[PDB]
Amino acid sequence: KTTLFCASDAKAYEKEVHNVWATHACVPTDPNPQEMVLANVTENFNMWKNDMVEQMHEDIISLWDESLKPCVKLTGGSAITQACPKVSFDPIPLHYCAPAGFAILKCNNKTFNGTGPCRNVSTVQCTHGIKPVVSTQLLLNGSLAEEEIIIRSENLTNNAKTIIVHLNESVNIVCTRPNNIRQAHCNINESKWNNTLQKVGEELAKHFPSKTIKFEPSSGGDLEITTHSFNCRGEFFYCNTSDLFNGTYRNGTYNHTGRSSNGTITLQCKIKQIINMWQEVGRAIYAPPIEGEITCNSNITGLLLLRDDTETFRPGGGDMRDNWRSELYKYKVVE
Ligand SMILES: CNCc1ccc2c(c1)N(C(=O)OCCC(F)(F)F)[C@H](CNC(=N)N)[C@H]2NC(=O)C(=O)Nc1ccc(Cl)c(F)c1
Ligand SMILES: *[C@@H]1O[C@H](CO)[C@@H](O)[C@H](O)[C@H]1NC(C)=O
Ligand SMILES: *[C@@H]1O[C@H](CO)[C@@H](O)[C@H](O)[C@H]1NC(C)=O
Ligand SMILES: *[C@@H]1O[C@H](CO)[C@@H](O)[C@H](O)[C@H]1NC(C)=O
Ligand SMILES: *[C@@H]1O[C@H](CO)[C@@H](O)[C@H](O)[C@H]1NC(C)=O
Ligand SMILES: *[C@@H]1O[C@H](CO)[C@@H](O)[C@H](O)[C@H]1NC(C)=O
Ligand SMILES: *[C@@H]1O[C@H](CO)[C@@H](O)[C@H](O)[C@H]1NC(C)=O
Repeated sequence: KTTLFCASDAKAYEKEVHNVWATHACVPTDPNPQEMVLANVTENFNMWKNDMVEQMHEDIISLWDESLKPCVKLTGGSAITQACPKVSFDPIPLHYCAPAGFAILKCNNKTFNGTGPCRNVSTVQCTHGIKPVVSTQLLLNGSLAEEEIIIRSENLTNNAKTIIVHLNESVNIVCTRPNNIRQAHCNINESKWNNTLQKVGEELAKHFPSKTIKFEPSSGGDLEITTHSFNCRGEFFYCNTSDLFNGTYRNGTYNHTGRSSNGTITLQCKIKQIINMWQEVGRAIYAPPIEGEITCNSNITGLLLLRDDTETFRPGGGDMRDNWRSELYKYKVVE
């Protein structure tokens, strides 16, 4: 309804680029913030149409211009060339704050699906701290749902609408290029992955009850969405998830069809230099990988899925606003 401002712990001394950008762009966070509670109020919310998501999207686009300059950017006819130094890159949390005369309502119902009426409501200055993590397929380093796994969708009956699975328990994923030098891999403990898809399958069955629930790899598209793609320490990782989204939830029980060894699923990754951009329709070209070990230890906190008797779910992504939705779903700007 209005233009929000960002607050952060950034550090004028960190040369990490999120810190630099936030020192320029954000104000410091208020050390004790005021919440109010209002359980009588009940208001309505719609995570799929939230101006906060657009404002954040704009900020993160700007932060990626400042911070991860491509050596070459092609959009339309034009190629744009500029210096592309290697940088220190580690996302920091950002708070979105309502300006004077404006407030942010937070939905306190622990099981709110992002849509409709919410009974217990609060007013706040600012959202919680949201790390702006760019990825497809898996949502990384988010905040977990406090009670059950939540299924969010603009319209579950419309198979073209992205599904966000909000996990109540995180799944560790460790991705590393060790010190071919594009080659990398991710490890996930099969026990957890196995549990969580059983539990996701149970919820998905609640919404599609007759059907058997299967998980299968991404059918097609650009490599950024057919693999789990993300940025680790500046480098763009593309990680095959054929062994991850590979399973059947038949009859109260999940079977994992993907292959594992020593109870560990291992994803083969490549570090790439030609990137299909998430900011606009275009290509960006970056320099070859920095040397040594590149490792990111992350928590999977959510999934992005697309639906195709049987209902069958494949990993999705591509529109980074959904990532911001998955964190901003409980907030609305008012007055
Ligand atoms: C929701 N499913 C549909 C879908 C599928 C795929 C994509 C979209 C949408 N896009 C979209 O919505 O753009 C927003 C609006 C705009 F600008 F495009 F208008 C993208 C269009 N960009 C393009 N074709 N070059 C495309 N996504 C990526 O390329 C993408 O994520 N790359 C990527 C790079 C680096 C990392 Cl680390 C990463 F994690 C990811
Ligand atoms: C979310 O809950 C609302 C009711 O509050 C319901 O109308 C809608 O179908 C639900 N959506 C999903 C994806 O569960
Ligand atoms: C998480 O949610 C699932 C399904 O919604 C449920 O089975 C489980 O008990 C919940 N709590 C956890 C895993 O702590
Ligand atoms: C969402 O699903 C379908 C789209 O195929 C259509 O009925 C309408 O857009 C929505 N329906 C419901 C029940 O919300
Ligand atoms: C992932 O690996 C499988 C087999 O290892 C392969 O068939 C599939 O095409 C790969 N997917 C991508 C997007 O590279
Ligand atoms: C599941 O994994 C096995 C081996 O890891 C592979 O042969 C199979 O194609 C995968 N399933 C799908 C649907 O791709
Ligand atoms: C997730 O957070 C951890 C701890 O801050 C960090 O080491 C890791 O690299 C993050 N992952 C991504 C993809 O940003």
